[PDB]
Amino acid sequence: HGVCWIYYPDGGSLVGEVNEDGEMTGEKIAYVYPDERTALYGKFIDGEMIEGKLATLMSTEEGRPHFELMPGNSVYHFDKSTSSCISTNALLPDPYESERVYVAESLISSAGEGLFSKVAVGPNTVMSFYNGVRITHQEVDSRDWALNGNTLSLDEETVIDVPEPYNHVSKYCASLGHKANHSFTPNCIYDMFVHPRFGPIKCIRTLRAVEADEELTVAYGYDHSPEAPEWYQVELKAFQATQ
Amino acid sequence: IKRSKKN
Ligand SMILES: Nc1ncnc2c1ncn2[C@@H]1O[C@H](CSCC[C@H](N)C(=O)O)[C@@H](O)[C@H]1O
Repeated sequence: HGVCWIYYPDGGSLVGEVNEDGEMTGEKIAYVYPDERTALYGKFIDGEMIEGKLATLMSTEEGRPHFELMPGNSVYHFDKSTSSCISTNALLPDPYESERVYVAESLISSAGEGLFSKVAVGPNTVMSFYNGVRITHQEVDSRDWALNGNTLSLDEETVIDVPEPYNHVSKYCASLGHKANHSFTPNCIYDMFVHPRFGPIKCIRTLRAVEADEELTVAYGYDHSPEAPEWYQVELKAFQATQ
Repeated sequence: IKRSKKN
């Protein structure tokens, strides 16, 4: 009975007893979110989630965790996106994200919908996930801006996107990172995240304390000249003329 | 040229 905890740089972790081979394989393995309380407990094979049920890490004694299942039939599994598939269940929300953010009309004029915090949290808090289909930089950079409203660079090889009609919450709510609007004085940043369901993606993490019902914003970081959507260039000029 | 968000 040698319990192992594997923590990712983002704060999440994998915990459980390894098999004879030394791999996270069994019916009692769990992924614990960055709040070190919300968890997905169940069947995992070599650390990969096969059937995780929503649970709560009640306590830990000498490294041994005690989980209690949450009511309901909420099960999740590794479901990495491809270039054409965003999710096997687009309407199944993420439990950790669901308790921290919500979509509403943005406070930014003519910005459509925005992402808002459900709670007061301190600096460096993961609030939302930015999952989407995986496409190349060439495909993205070689097409009109009209189609790049939700593109986010993951790494040098991959760009995450939430293309129509998934940009509508009625069509896709597995993750909500794409709903955060831009600001040159953002309260959040896009950060790397290793998700048990979405795999390697990015998350929205606070830069500082945020209050309940405060709109979450991130700096989109488009190239600037002392190419970007017109609305962006406009706000850029307006920003330079205050401060 | 890069038409995606970056950080
Ligand atoms: N600061 C800002 N000012 C005006 N529009 C903004 C903005 N930040 C984001 N947007 C708008 O949001 C898009 C990025 S996706 C953010 C979600 C979007 N507002 C929605 O309702 O789905 C942009 O293409 C732009 O239309």
